[PDB]
Amino acid sequence: PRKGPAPKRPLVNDPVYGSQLVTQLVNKVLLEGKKSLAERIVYGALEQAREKTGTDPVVTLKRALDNVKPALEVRSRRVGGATYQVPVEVRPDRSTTLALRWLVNFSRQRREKTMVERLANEILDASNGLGASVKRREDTHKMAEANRAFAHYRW
Amino acid sequence: GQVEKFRRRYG
Amino acid sequence: ERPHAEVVVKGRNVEVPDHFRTYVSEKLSRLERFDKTIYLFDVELDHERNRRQRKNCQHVEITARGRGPVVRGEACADSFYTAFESAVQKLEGRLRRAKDRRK
Amino acid sequence: PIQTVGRRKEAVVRVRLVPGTGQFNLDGRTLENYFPNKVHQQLIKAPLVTVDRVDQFDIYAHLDGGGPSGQAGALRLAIARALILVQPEDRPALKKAGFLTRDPRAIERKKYGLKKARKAPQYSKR
Amino acid sequence: AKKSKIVKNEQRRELVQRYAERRAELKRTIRDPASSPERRAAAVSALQRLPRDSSPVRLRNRDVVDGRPRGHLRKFGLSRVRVREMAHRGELPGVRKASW
Amino acid sequence: ARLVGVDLPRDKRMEIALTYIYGIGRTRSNEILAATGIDKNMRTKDLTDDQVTVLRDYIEGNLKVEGDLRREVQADIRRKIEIGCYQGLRHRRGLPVRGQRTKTNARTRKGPKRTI
Amino acid sequence: PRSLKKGPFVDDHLLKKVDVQNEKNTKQVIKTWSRRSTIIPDFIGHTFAVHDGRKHVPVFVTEAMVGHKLGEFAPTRTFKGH
Amino acid sequence: GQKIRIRLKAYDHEAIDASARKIVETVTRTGASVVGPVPLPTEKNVYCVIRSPHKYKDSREHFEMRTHKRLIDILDPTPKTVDALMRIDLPASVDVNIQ
RNA sequence: CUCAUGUUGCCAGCACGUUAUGGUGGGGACUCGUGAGAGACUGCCGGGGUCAACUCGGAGGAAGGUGGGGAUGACGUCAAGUCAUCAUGCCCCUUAUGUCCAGGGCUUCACACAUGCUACAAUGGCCGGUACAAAGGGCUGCGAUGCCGUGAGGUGGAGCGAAUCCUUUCAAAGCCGGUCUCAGUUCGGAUCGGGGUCUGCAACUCGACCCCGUGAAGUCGGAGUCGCUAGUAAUCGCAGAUCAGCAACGCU
Repeated sequence: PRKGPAPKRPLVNDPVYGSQLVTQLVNKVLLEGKKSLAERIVYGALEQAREKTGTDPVVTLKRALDNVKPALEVRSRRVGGATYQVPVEVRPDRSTTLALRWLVNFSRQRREKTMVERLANEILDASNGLGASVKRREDTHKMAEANRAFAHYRW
Repeated sequence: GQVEKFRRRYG
Repeated sequence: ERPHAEVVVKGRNVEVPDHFRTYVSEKLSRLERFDKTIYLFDVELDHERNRRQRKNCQHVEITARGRGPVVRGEACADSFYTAFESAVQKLEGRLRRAKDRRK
Repeated sequence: PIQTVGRRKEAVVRVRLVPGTGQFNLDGRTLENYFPNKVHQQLIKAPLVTVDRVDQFDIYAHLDGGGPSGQAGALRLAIARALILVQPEDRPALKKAGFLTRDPRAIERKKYGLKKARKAPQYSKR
Repeated sequence: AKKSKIVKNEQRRELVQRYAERRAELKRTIRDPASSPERRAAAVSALQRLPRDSSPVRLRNRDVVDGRPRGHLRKFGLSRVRVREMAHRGELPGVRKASW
Repeated sequence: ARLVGVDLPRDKRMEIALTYIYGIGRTRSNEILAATGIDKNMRTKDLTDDQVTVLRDYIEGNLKVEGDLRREVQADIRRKIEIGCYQGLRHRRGLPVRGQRTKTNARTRKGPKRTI
Repeated sequence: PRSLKKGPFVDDHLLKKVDVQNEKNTKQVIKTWSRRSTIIPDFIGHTFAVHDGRKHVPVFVTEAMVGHKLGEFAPTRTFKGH
Repeated sequence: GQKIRIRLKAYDHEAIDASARKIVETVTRTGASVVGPVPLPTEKNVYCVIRSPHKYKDSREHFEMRTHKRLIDILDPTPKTVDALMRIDLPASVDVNIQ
């Protein structure tokens, strides 16, 4: 985009729930075009959470998202013989997106015998403040603290 | 080895 | 990585005495000396065999892998020795320059 | 009578929009025996959602061409067009929603020099 | 390519028209059923007594003038190169560069 | 359980269980159970010795075993390797036999990629 | 392979040669160019010489060598290692 | 009634159109019943090549030898009209299937 | 999007067979196929701008600002490649570097490199049931109806020079149902021993397919590196030609 960016795609609302982060979620967990498989996995997992908690899973989902969603991240740069990492603030769009990416990719390497269970337990764990997603987010904040020194670059 | 029967199957 | 220089000796159609092989492997060790980043050395020894030639009998193409940037040295002469040495010196220019710009 | 059409990547379907119930007919079956996919159901029903006319207009249509998604898109296009034919005044809140544009995202010709449309072979520099 | 092998392909086609018409085919009609004399035919052997050029397998569809023996097109009897040139000169029925 | 020499599994449906004998695949397994009249959706845990006897009877009546199979493999190979056949020469050299690649691939029969 | 219904490929030339040899009831060395002929057990005492693209190789026949083509026993490629 | 079915083939639509018009004019002369030029689809025979010799397979060139087609169902076969229609000479890019 | 348009294709309103079914008479109604043609042009509303180009927001419209994709390769370089597609200036052969033949090899293998395919599993493998696509090809060719063979296929030839018939009334991933429960396994399929099918005079070197048994290495991969901005990528399948038959996972 040396000439300029282009628009973002207009996410649909969910037929069942009333939230577009859920269609974002299925489209981030998708793999090899099996959109309906993503859909049924997600709906099964969220209803598993419903029977685990006695309430809507969406609230605990967004609470987990409040836990694992940063607003600050890293952005490197090569300067003067030693490449420097730098803190950069993160708009909420990419914040939510990268949070979900963390969520999926650290869900996959669990041992619930099945993706639906791995995912549901990870979401519950992050709502509670235990998931490896949360752990990595804390590592990110740790890095930003270690490298506050380079904010005067303002870049 | 059973070639007498090989060439009964083969004719 | 010291024998990891993947020697590739070759000639399409030339009388290739096997002491040319000694020459080539030695002249390529000579730059193993001062570049410890080396994977592949594809090399040729070609001959145009035209009549009433244009002063340039033999020909050579050389290419080498480094970590990312690949190197390329082409040469041309009457016989094996000027070809070897000239492509060697062109590679030496390349590699001095590459290890000057590496840092 | 009423007769109109929709098209989405080789998904043609003709539509008879009757004033009856919300009973749907898709070549001798319904919207849940054909299309067991709630997202497709949502795409098909959203014009009814828009004008608040669910269970006001029956349909008789023929499946032809395309797959499920193309069929659904052509269906809702044709239904929108039938609704414009019933009454124009809903139109300026439909193109507002873009339930009328014939989706011009069709397949690309597989080209030569490649493995398919754009994925080139692994370019070695060797 | 070579006038020799062009002539030979032509000659093999003529030998085919002689013998693969009937004398290299009626024996296949002998050899297909279950009621054959294959028990004692030796029609296999008489077929071996016929030449090797009986068969169309020993043919090779060469371009009708040039004889580029590979890259043949049966719609034209021609090779890719001449086909280019003459389609390209507009010397063929309803043939043109295309798009879609 | 015990059988013709394979210490059988426990939580394996019989179609899976029989296949751990050298002379059986799933085809023969299903065929045998069809001949025997016993279901395949069972466990070695709930298995009966009379049923084992029936199994043994059918297999040893209409099929060969570990020993016969391996002996016969050796028999074909010693045959074609001593009569001077091309296949046997390739068996000597530890090389593919069915007209396969030798230049690049065939490490399954040459061993791992020992560098040269 | 050469399926059952067709019957084997036992070519007429050496078929005729072996008809000669077994009508004389004596067996001699024979030279032939036909790798493509499969084997009958009629040949067990007979002796054949067969071509390797370069020369011939006289070879004696045996019981268990039937069902095969002679070129299986004529080595075509020399390879000695490196 | 009795029917006759003529299936025309050619490579140029200009010729198939002109010949269809002339033929239907001749049919119109003797009052014989016409159905007209009912359009069938087109054939698209395609034969890909390489442009150059000895290599450069990535470079190619396509060609397409179509064949336009028309059915003209003629009815009321007055054999005088048949004698009229059988013996018209036309452009040579057309071939006809009188059946 | 309009006009014309009716078979080999639609078949609503109609009627008639009613198990295989648009199956048949019947209507050009929607499709449709093929032809002609308007339509998009910063054309128009407004704001910026030498008031100029030009751009920023709007209306309608199906598309909005070189709608998208193709085709089309300025002069020229790289003494790029091609005297084996072809043609050609020179020199060489001519009793042979030519030429007719049978066999063999171009598939060799102690290794290296490059392009790809299926795998390393539960978004999965296995079994069963059910639905919708476009596209092309076919005569001394395509080939089902019935049956036998496990299945490759096997006699048989209807019907088609073909929107008719073979191309199942054109599929697979997918939907639903049952089992498997994280493993060197119901993963994975190599390699190998058997037994067979087909095309060919001919299947050893050196073919494809099927059944049986065999069941290996391989547990997401180093430095670094390739590709991709929209119906694109990633994945499932199909078709065609060159083809007697096949290495076709290749190519289009």
